[PDB]
Amino acid sequence: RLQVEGLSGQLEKNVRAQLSTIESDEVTPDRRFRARVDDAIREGLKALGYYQPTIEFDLVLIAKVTPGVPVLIGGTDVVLRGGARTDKDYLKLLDTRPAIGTVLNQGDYENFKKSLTSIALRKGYFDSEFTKAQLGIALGLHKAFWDIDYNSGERYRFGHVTFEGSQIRDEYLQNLVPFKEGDEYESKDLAELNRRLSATGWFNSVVVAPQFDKARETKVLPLTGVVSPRTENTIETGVGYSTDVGPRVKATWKKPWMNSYGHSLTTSTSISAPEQTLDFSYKMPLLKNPLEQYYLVQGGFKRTDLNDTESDSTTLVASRYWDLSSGWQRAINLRWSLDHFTQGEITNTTMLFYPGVMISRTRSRGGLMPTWGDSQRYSIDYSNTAWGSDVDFSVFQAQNVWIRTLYDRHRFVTRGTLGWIETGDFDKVPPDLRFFAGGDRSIRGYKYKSIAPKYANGDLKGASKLITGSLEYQYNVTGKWWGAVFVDSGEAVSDIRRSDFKTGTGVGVRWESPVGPIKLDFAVPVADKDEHGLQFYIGLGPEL
Ligand SMILES: CCCCCCCCCCCCCC(=O)OC[C@H](COP(=O)([O-])OCC[N+](C)(C)C)OC(=O)CCCCCCCCCCCCC
Ligand SMILES: CCCCCCCCCCCCCC(=O)OC[C@H](COP(=O)([O-])OCC[N+](C)(C)C)OC(=O)CCCCCCCCCCCCC
Ligand SMILES: [Cl-]
Ligand SMILES: [Cl-]
Ligand SMILES: [Cl-]
Repeated sequence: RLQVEGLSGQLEKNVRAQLSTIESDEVTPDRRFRARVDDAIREGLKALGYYQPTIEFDLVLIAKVTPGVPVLIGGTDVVLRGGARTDKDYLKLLDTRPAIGTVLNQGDYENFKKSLTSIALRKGYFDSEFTKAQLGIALGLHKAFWDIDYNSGERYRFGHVTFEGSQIRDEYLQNLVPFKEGDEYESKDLAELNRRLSATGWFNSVVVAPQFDKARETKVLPLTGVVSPRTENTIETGVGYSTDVGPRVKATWKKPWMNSYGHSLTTSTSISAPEQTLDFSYKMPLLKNPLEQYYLVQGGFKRTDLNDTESDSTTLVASRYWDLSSGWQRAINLRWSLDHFTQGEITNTTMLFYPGVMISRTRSRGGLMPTWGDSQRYSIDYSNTAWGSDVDFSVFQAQNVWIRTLYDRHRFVTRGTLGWIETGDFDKVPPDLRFFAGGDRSIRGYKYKSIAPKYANGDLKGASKLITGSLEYQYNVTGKWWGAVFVDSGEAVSDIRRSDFKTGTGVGVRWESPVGPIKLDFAVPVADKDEHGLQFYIGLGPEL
């Protein structure tokens, strides 16, 4: 074992980090090893300014180190040529230089050099060169002097972008170029072009390559965006199980490009004992803004046989979307639907036609089980008999998911859902538009959609208002395995002045499996004389 002495602050920290690279307690020499320790100490001290120390050993081994005289900064001379002499980023860097008199750190010199080189790369100074770069160390004066003469040249500007291998018409790609021809080069614009192209889903691969062979004389940099068409068909499946609903299967078939206009088609189905759906979604990007703006035409079929609800539904939807890179989506919707249903003893055929608006956003960082993220969705729908709809109503909805991680190991998932349907003919409203609570992602511990007001005969009727929330805490026990504890609470009522909150609580497991996060929850109803017994759930739940 070895020990130091004679170092006060950071000096005793850097030396300790330098010594913990060679093995201490070991069968080793006593005049060849203490020569290895000596070289290390002097190197850690040299980096912090002390060039002329003194070290000496006794016996466990101890080493009396003395810092000695430090070399100070005598001059940080730097001259800049080209656009750098007047460039704000280069000017800003010149202040980072260490003041005269301060103790020398060799890291500051080489890092200043890295920064000169880094800014040139970022801002397109592709003719940048050091004409001089030297650090003079004068031990006689105990002074160090920079001497850098750096010539950046002039900024390169963007040329034309030529695309290769695209199955999509070129005009769509040109309208995704975030810069104008002639704009001053900026590295993040290339990154943004790559991002935008990839985000369309049109391509298997995207590589934007600058053509330096040409831009040497003109200082105008043409780009070549070579792409490969996306796989024409993709099929994802998914399976889940819950004690109340039973097994559940989802499958989606994506055709991320249907033609050279960049249209895409998604066919989806969700199958369980009580509910079955089949949906189609056809997307048509607008030429002016192919990524941010598009039309959606959706058509769907649904069948429900659940509790006191029997229903079959058909719907068509036309939507106009405005998406932002910030994550916000904004849409105007126009929905038509036909619903044949029986709720309790009430049977009806209802045709609806109504517009609506939707605002949403989803953010995520950390992968499939994100460490941080959130999702928000707010919508308003308005049906009116004046334009052919069978029922007058207004539906307001809001939902939130918030995910945050503390100290790498403590993950908090918070959810909240609000729903309000205002109408004077509730009996004609299809069950799908009414509110029921209970079940996973509603109130765990209660049966799927079992919570709602009832007809006089005891049959479920559905609610005109919905309020639910959940607090969940997860702890990363080991590796990819987490323990979870949660409480869910909410109500589905038709008179908000008359509360009837139901609360469920439970514990669970989470596993970051190769195919994504797998959850397992056990849950019971809390303080309910009418409801007892454990519900459990297993699946690939998304959280957000
Ligand atoms: C709820 C959904 C409602 C359906 C909405 C559909 C709306 C469709 C309107 C637009 C049609 C496409 C316009 C178009 O561009 O047409 C031509 C296009 C080919 O053009 P191209 O220049 O690539 O030539 C080929 C490439 N080459 C020249 C290099 C060889 O052909 C195609 O897109 C043919 C494929 C289009 C099929 C769409 C199927 C929709 C129905 C799904 C089922 C829903 C049931 C409820
Ligand atoms: C590659 C795509 C894979 C899709 C998924 C594969 C099939 C998964 C079946 C899972 C069934 C287990 C759950 C179950 O028990 O569910 C029962 C359900 C209806 O049973 P039920 O009416 O006798 O009584 C229903 C009412 N009660 C039970 C209260 C009396 O079963 C059904 O709906 C069966 C629906 C079968 C659909 C056949 C495939 C069409 C896919 C087209 C679109 C694909 C786009 C990607
Ligand atoms: Cl268009
Ligand atoms: Cl809608
Ligand atoms: Cl009814």
